[PDB]
Amino acid sequence: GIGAVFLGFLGAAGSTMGAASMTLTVQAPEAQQHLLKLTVWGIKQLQARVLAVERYLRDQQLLGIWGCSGKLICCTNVPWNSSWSNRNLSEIWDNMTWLQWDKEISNYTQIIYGLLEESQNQQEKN
Amino acid sequence: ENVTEEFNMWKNNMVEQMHTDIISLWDQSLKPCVKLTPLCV
Amino acid sequence: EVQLVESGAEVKKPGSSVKVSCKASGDTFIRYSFTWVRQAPGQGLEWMGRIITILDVAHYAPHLQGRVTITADKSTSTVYLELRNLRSDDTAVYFCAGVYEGEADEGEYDNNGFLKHWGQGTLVTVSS
Amino acid sequence: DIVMTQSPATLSVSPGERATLSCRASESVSSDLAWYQQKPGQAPRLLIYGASTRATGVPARFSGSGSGAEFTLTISSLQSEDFAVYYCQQYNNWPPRYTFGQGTRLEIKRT
Ligand SMILES: *[C@@H]1O[C@H](CO)[C@@H](O)[C@H](O)[C@H]1NC(C)=O
Repeated sequence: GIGAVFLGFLGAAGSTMGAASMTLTVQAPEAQQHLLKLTVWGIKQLQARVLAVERYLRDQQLLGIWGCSGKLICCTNVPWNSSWSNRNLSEIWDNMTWLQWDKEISNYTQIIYGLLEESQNQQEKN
Repeated sequence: ENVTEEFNMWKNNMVEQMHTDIISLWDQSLKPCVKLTPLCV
Repeated sequence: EVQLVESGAEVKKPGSSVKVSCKASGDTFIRYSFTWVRQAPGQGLEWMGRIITILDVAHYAPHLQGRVTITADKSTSTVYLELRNLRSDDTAVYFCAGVYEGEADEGEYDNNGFLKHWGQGTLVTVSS
Repeated sequence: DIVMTQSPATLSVSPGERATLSCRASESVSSDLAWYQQKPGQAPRLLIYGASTRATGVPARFSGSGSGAEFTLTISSLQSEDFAVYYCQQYNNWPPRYTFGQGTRLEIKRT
């Protein structure tokens, strides 16, 4: 279901971060004791799926704070600032991968989110 | 597949979780007759 | 198996506190468990307290709890006794008996509940 | 706490006859019976502890056997100077609450 966008697959990833966006769009006997112990085994899966959907809605709420919503890919009007780990597009294209891309932006993630949020509120009235 | 993860047997926190859980297991399972706890300052 | 070098009586006048000494020497001291027993004149024996030498724990009877403590030290290796609000009928002969309880230093223990070895006791003299 | 009693308080039995004394408690007495004898003016001496184990340095005449709520001591020969008090002890509780009996006195039937 929609929880499969989080973690339900054997997704190898590893392939280039830039080229990974192509996959982004593609992405019993009636025993009383057995029943009373299967109840928890099932609630432990209902919890997982329900948490998946509310986490989805939380991300969409944050995206609505960021302007683009329901959008798998966004292009916000904030040019990249080199002050966070000055690198070059060739290295970002070649030597990076999605799982390997958070390790350098882990510290700048909060400030990136902050500016991204603050780059919108002035559009409403002027 | 084709995924590399930086495991660390020494900074694992699951170990601390297990330690606390087992501590709580023994504290209830085994009853000592005369316990002695310093609790210094 | 155990030799005692306990002090004398030094029993003070009624209305004061008493410090009954219990001293054993010549051999080890920590292995044994100690039991204090009271004996009123003409009555039966009455257990009064126990102390575990190597654990420094004490157990008293429910009614004398808060009225008596049994203190001990290992540097001198002796056990004292404290009695507060001393009352005349409390005048009785005391015993600080000991029992061997295995190699306590190496960690082994027995914690026997019987009493085998007894002290000399305590001598009293009543007069007006 | 719990306290046991010994009955009869004293036995007027002349020397030369079998004597058997048992201290009975409301709880189990099959493995935690302690027997004492104190001469008048001295510290008590253990005779049989654990209801079957024999105290070190004590003549083989004394013994303790039995089962359940029935325990007996067998004497092959009686000794007049052995006439003294008989104390029963039970310490089957933790935290430790030891309560003695009251002692039984036996005397030769002097004329
Ligand atoms: C990753 O490894 C798998 C097999 O382990 C292989 O099929 C795949 O082509 C590899 N992809 C990249 C980008 O290295």
